[PDB]
Amino acid sequence: MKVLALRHSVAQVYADTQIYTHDDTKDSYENAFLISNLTTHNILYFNYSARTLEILNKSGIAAIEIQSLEELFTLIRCNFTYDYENNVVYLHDYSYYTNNEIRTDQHWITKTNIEEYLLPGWKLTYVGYNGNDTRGHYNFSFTCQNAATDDDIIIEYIYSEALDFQNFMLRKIKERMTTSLPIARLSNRVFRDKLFPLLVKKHKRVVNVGPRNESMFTFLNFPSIRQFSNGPYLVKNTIKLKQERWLGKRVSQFDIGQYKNMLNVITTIYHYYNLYQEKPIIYMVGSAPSYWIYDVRQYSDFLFETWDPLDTPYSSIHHKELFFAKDIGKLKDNSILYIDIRTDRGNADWKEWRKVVELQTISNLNLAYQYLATGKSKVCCVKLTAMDLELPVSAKLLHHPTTEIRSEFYLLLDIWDVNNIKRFIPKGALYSFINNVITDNVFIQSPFKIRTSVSDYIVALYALSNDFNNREDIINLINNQKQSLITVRINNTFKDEPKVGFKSIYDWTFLPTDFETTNAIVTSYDGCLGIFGLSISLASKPTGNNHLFILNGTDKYYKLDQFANHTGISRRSHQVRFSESATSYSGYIFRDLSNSNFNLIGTNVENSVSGHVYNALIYYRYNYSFDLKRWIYLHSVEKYYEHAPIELIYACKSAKEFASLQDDLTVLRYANEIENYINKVYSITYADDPNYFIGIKFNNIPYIYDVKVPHLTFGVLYISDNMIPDVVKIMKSMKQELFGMDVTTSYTYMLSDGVYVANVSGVLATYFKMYNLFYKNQITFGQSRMFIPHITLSFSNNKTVRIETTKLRIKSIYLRKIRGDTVFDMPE
Amino acid sequence: MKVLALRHSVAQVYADTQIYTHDDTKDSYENAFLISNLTTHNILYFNYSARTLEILNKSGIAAIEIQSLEELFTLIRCNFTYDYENNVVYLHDYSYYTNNEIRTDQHWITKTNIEEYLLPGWKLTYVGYNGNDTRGHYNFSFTCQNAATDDDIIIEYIYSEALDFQNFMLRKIKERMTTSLPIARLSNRVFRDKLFPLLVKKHKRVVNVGPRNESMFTFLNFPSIRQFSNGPYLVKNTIKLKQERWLGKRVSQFDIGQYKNMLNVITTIYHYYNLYQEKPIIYMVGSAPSYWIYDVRQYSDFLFETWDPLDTPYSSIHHKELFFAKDIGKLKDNSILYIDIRTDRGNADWKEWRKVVELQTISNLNLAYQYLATGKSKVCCVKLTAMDLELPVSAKLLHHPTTEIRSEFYLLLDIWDVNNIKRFIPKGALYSFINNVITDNVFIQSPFKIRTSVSDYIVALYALSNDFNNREDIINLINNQKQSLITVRINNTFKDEPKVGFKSIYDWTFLPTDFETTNAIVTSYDGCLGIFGLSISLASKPTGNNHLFILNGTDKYYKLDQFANHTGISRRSHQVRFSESATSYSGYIFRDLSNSNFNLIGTNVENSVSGHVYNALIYYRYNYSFDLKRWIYLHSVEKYYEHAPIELIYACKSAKEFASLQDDLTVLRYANEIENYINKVYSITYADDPNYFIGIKFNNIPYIYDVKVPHLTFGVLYISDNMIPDVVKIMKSMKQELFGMDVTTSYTYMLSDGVYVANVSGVLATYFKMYNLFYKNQITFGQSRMFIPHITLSFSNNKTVRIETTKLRIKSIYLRKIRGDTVFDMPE
Amino acid sequence: MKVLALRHSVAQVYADTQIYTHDDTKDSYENAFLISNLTTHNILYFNYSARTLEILNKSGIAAIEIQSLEELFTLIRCNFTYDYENNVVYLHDYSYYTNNEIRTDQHWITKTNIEEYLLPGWKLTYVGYNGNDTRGHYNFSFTCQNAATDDDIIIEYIYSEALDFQNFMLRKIKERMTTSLPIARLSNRVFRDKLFPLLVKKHKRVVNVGPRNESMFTFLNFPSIRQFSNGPYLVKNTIKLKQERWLGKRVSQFDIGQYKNMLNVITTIYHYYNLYQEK
Ligand SMILES: Nc1nc2c(ncn2[C@@H]2O[C@H](COP(=O)(O)O)[C@@H](O)[C@H]2O)c(=O)[nH]1
Ligand SMILES: Nc1nc2c(ncn2[C@@H]2O[C@H](COP(=O)(O)O)[C@@H](O)[C@H]2O)c(=O)[nH]1
Repeated sequence: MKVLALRHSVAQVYADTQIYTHDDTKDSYENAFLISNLTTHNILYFNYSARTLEILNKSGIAAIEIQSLEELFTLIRCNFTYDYENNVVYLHDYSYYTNNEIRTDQHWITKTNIEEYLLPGWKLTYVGYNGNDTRGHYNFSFTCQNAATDDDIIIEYIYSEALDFQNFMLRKIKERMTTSLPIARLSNRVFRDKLFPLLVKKHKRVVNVGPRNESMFTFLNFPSIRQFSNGPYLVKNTIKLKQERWLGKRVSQFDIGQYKNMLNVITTIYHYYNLYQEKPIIYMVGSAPSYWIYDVRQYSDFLFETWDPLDTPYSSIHHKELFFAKDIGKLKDNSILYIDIRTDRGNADWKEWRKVVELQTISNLNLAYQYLATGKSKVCCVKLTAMDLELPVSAKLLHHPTTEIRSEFYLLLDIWDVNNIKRFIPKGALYSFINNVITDNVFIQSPFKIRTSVSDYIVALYALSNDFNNREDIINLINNQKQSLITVRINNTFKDEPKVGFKSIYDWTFLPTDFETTNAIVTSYDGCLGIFGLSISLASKPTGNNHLFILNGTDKYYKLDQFANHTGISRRSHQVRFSESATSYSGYIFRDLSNSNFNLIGTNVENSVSGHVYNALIYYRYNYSFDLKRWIYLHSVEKYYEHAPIELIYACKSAKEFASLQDDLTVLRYANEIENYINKVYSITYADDPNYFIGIKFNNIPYIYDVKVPHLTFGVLYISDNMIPDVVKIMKSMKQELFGMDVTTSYTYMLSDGVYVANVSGVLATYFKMYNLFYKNQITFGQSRMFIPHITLSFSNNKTVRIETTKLRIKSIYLRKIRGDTVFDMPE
Repeated sequence: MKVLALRHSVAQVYADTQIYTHDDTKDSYENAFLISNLTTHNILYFNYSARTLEILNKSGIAAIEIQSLEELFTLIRCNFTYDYENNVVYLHDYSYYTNNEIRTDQHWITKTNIEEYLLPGWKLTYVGYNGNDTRGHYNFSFTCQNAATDDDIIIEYIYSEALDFQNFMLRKIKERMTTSLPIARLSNRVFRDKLFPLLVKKHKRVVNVGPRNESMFTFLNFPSIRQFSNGPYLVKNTIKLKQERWLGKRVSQFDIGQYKNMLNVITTIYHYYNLYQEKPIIYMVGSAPSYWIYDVRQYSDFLFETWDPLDTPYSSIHHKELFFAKDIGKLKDNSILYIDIRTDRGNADWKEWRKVVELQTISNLNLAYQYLATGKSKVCCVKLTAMDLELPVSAKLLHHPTTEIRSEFYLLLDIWDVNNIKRFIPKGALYSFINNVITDNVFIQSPFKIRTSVSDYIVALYALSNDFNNREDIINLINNQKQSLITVRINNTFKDEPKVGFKSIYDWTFLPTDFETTNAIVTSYDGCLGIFGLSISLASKPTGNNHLFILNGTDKYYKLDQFANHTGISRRSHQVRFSESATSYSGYIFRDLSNSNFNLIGTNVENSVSGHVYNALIYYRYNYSFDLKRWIYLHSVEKYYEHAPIELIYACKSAKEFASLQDDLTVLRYANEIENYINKVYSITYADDPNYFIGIKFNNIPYIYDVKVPHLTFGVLYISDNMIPDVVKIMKSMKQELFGMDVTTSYTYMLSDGVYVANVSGVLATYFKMYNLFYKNQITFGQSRMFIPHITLSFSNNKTVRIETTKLRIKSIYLRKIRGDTVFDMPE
Repeated sequence: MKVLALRHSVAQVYADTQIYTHDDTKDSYENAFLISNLTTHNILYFNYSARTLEILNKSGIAAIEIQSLEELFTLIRCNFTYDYENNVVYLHDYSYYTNNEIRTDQHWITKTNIEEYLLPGWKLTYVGYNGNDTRGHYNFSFTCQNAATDDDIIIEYIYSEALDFQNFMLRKIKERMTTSLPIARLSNRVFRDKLFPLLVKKHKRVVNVGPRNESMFTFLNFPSIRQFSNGPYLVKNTIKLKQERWLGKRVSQFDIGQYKNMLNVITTIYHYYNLYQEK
């Protein structure tokens, strides 16, 4: 939506493409509301106050100050993510292709030969995390940087099994200049970066579920988190594999040895974090060039100590040019040891040189056992060729990709992988692992058992919703659990399909109303950006991979008009009402017809009902950022605004009817889901065949009438005959809000056959309040019909006569017994 | 789109929902273009000239003057159709439901009992054609009236076989306040009203194909038109029907006798128009109340002469209260006779009263034959019960609906239906016609044989495209034919589906490129509104029942920038470029990558190619109002603007690539459809391995270089050695447009391996003209590659160096022989 | 699958359309197994023992004895349901249309004017439950009767809001001679008839869920069952309804007063059974 707030005396409207203008000083949050229901994508907000920007930025709507026009305004056009507490703009613009470069955020790729393999004239540069080395280009009122990088192209290529690179990047560079910017994907690395370091301090613990190599680096300075994912591959499960022979396969023009050397270490550490919430010393041998070190130090600071003949530019201590051979007792315990002692064949005979590779492998294991023989908290990660070896069963294999597959895989070990566990593995049982099994993830820790906990702050962002997880176990994990941040997918389709996918995998799909939480928000992506200190410039789409977010047990459940609020509620309706092929009164006509006020749709300008909810139900696909359920519970019990209980049912009933004609079975369910939850948090009682009624007499009715005493039957009630004395309290306590309300009549109509009446206006708000004061005093009041206030005139069938809006005022009020000869109260 | 032009000194921007503002005086044509590529639906145009409104209104964009704010501006919000030559606004607002009425445009329904059968409190009123009796409510700078009526509800109900009316209207009134305004359907009755009376005078003849009861009244003052439709039902085809017995069926609460009495006459007339191109006297008997007369006189003026005992309010001469019995020679020939001599049973015994009904029927036929025995040009339409009768084979039966089916059907006769043609029909062969066959259409004239004609101005608006018509015959009717106005459906879907429908019937679907017309427009609905004097406020949707319109042989083929012009061309692109999830340079990057200028996408701000067409190809679903084909043929031969031939191929080639990734096989076809039509109206030749070239030398190159003589190879050509003397004309005739063009260089790049070059800018427009000048002199010039102008510097591989934009100027120009030692021309 | 067991010395293979033959004495249940994995729909089983037929009939495979060829074999071609303990064949053949009749199992429709409203020449007759008045036509080694009736056409027409009957039946009679015999639907009324009376005497208390007017008559001699279904419409829920006026609507050429007079009583009873397990 991208609100751009411009200087009062310096501000221009030009022939732009998606620009509305807004300017007012009515009330701060009412202004932000009126903005947030505006249609277009780019809005100029000419005279402003900081609090109107606060509310929007809190609502996930990116709203920012603009002080100048030449570059501060033209470059903040493009889409972005805004941290509204440190005033940093994370742009997501792929217009940097124009000066003919790609850009990464990993230093190691710069030292490859890759620029030989890019298209002619292109380069890569500006290597910083989130583009934090971009900010040197711009000089604004705010800090700014373009976090768009092409990590996708390079990393997918490695996992792509394709060999021509120019063909590859030319394909993908054309995909972005064709298809939609995936913002929900780029804003997450921003979100993840600030999401954990505050969460860890606030709760003192955290568990994450399903981390992928999106987060290879997020957690390197967080030992005290415990991540769970797909389990590892074990030596225990090589016995499955069919035998196979050397397969010389090349899948990368440019050498990516530094990438696996980075991953195998990183895997080794998250393992060490899994066992001992700790963080180690990191010894190394055989790995000099190590341009992947500087990538690591941008996140967490580790002590790297290396033994290699060649240059290690990035380390604390490069101890020797000798490679660590048997001086092994000189190591500290709190450690990991990464062994990559190797060789390179020259032109020597492969059949005889193979003998050398076998002997190193025997040695490299002897180093591993002697390491793990003495001290506790020691983790190894050792180099192996594919030959017959005696390996521990419970150990974990790794084959992160490389330049080319030529018979080697790495093994990592723990202290208990030595304690009397050993198996013999044949040769071709390893090649069968090498050649077909690519390791996918450095996070090889055990799966998350789906059950509630009370010490755990559980995060689960894109791990659950998979079809293979028990639906009810995740539901109960969400309902019967405090302390979390869970994400699940919304049922964004019609005909209520419970499982939705890509023709590869299906995922479980939810509505908001699957969950009877106790104190929790259930909002969208943009809403939770606001909760955690962020705001985004692009709105969510009605279809696509939208996801419910669920915050349990948080400080912000009571702060309703701040976070996950009624912002954005009517944005799509206004499009339908005025523009997209309908009359402006379409919603004002339908809901009265569907609630049996179909004779009268004149007074549907004002005094209609079913405001917030009817929009929340039929356009949930757009505005599920508004947690409807949280809105209702906090008005059951006053913890601004107030509507009657009755109005919410009519909002539900009309959405059913609407979804019936449309045949949108998902709204139709969602309407059923709500209305019996409305009848849950509070009951509703109906004096269907009442005994008493509240009546209002007037001085003079400016119409023709044959009924001997015209009156307004203001409401009916069914009570016991000694709760009159506490009904009259309310007759008394609001006597002037009835004498003081603008009763007006302007016309006659036909309420029904043989019942010719007037219309009364301007009274309902008092009628809705009265309903609530009788309510909490446990007094029945009102019928299941819609109370349309009317003054009876005659039992005939006549013509609607219009007069000027003539004010009527109250003779008296009275509480009358139906078919009785006496009353007991009448204010005056 | 609804352009609203506001007063200069009286004009307000407020917190509205779909408002851009535009204001400029750069150009009249160029301003309307910039408007027409604006996104939103409602545009305020603050300072204006009449010609900018003319162009838009001519482009189908409704653009109107606004002089005041209170009601002239607030009520012109809603959608409408505008006749920009008489300044009449036809609104299409269904907000008249609020004062609780429906509205018709047929006087006869007001005299029914229907208001007993409407929902309680509702009425019907304001009965005028197109709402021409609405204009008394509004006092504006323009004439105005709300042509929205509820004829749908009433007429469908009659053809609906449902009996409860309150249930019916409540259903349909809720359909409109739910679903999209069918603006295209509503604007046609406006279109049809002014479409024919001018067309008839201009060509002196006209044939229409597939008229429905949308047009019961359009043609009543047009004898000289010859309509064709589904043939009639004949007595000849009762021999099929199984025997059946009396079926007492009631399908209308309210009496609709006046409706069939209206239809049977109207059928009788269009028949008489079919036989003789003249228009009759219209005698009647048995039909007094005849409140349907006033409906007829609002369109065409006929002489009605009636014989009935009861009151005929609306007629010329109600001759007698006796009903026309045997004084039959006293009738004029040029006539139709409508017989409805009948009775009404009281409480008499149905078994004996039936004998009376039989005798009238014998009499009513004797009247019919005695009528058609004497004079020529006489038609009848007679009342019959279902009994065994001796009927002419070739006669035509009618059972337009009624209140209730109780055994009667009407028969119409022509002069040749008496000349020795008679058959015996059994009783139940008529009930089987009555009870199951509802007549659908008063237009019972023979079908249109699908073949070309040269005297015929053929209209065909929504009759063709049906799956049962031979596709090629309608194609050839469109291609091999002048003098017409044909409509066909567009292939608005993807994966190139040739036939599309509603799961009831399928219809043939076209692209614009199915047709090699000679002088014809192929545009949208809104474009042809402009051509005929109309403009509409709502844009067409990318999917839905869009239809190509085809105007053959019209005066407006050469007037390109007026009608069916490049208006609206980039509206959807601007949405994609800036807002809907992409960088603004996305289109500027893709088309260079897809045309092998992928090394360089820096100079894609300006000097890119493929402007109009690439947008016409991938977003044809939005902007098929622009006839791409007409645009190209009129630039092949100059009959403002000019682009080279080369640019159009690259526009086509890139749309293919675009549609390949997307897998939109319809653009992919449409690209193939165009490019070989580009190679049709004009050839393109390529000096792929040339002999000569045009070279340009400069004073000094502000770069490093190792080539001994840096030069711009401005273009290459393959010619004979004695067409040098007419090549040199062109260099001489444009020597200063080369000396006078802003040659500039700003950087170096890699054109290819071992070719390090500079970039030249600002020259291409002269290069494109030069290609055109050589072209028509039949000289080869240019290669199939894209000519990216470059100055060679060195045969190495180096780094892009940026400098300030430094102007370079021309030493000389020269025409050089490739690997030769001499030249023969050099300007200076 | 329709196993037809033929006499040893009297048995013929002819040029038939879906016939395998099987004959062996290996082992009783191994033989039935080998049969039950045979492809075709009609199987001749030439020399047999009763226990091989028992197993199949217990397996849901209809397997029956055939003693003669002229009519006991040619008419047991068509599809059927077999009660293998009382040896009754419930045929499901709609070939009775050929002698130009429909057939019901409710006596009241015969006293209407409906034969004025059938297609010319047709009639209705043979009104018995499950066609239990059909068995007078056939003289077989087993009891037999054609339980195919056209209750669908008549009852749907009443619930159809359509008024022309000849048009109606001609439509539906053509649906059956077009589409597949719904056997899983016709065999249930057989199933329901014997399913409950034995359950009742075996289990002291029973309850049924979602009965429809398939079973208007199944339960009339079972008070001690407690059926549950969609709740009633109450006077309590008229307050919803919009006001409306007399609507004269005719949806049945022939008078069906006897049908509602039957239903209103029957409703009244199952109610009385619901309150007081009584009759
Ligand atoms: N009673 C009530 N009315 C509201 C509330 N919010 C908006 N409205 C009404 O709904 C209108 C919405 O205007 P719109 O967004 O359709 O232009 C407001 O102008 C106001 O009349 C609310 O919270 N409570
Ligand atoms: N050569 C040429 N360029 C055009 C033509 N029409 C528009 N353009 C270019 O395309 C641009 C379109 O701007 P946009 O509508 O994308 O903001 C114009 O500003 C102009 O540079 C045309 O007819 N010929």
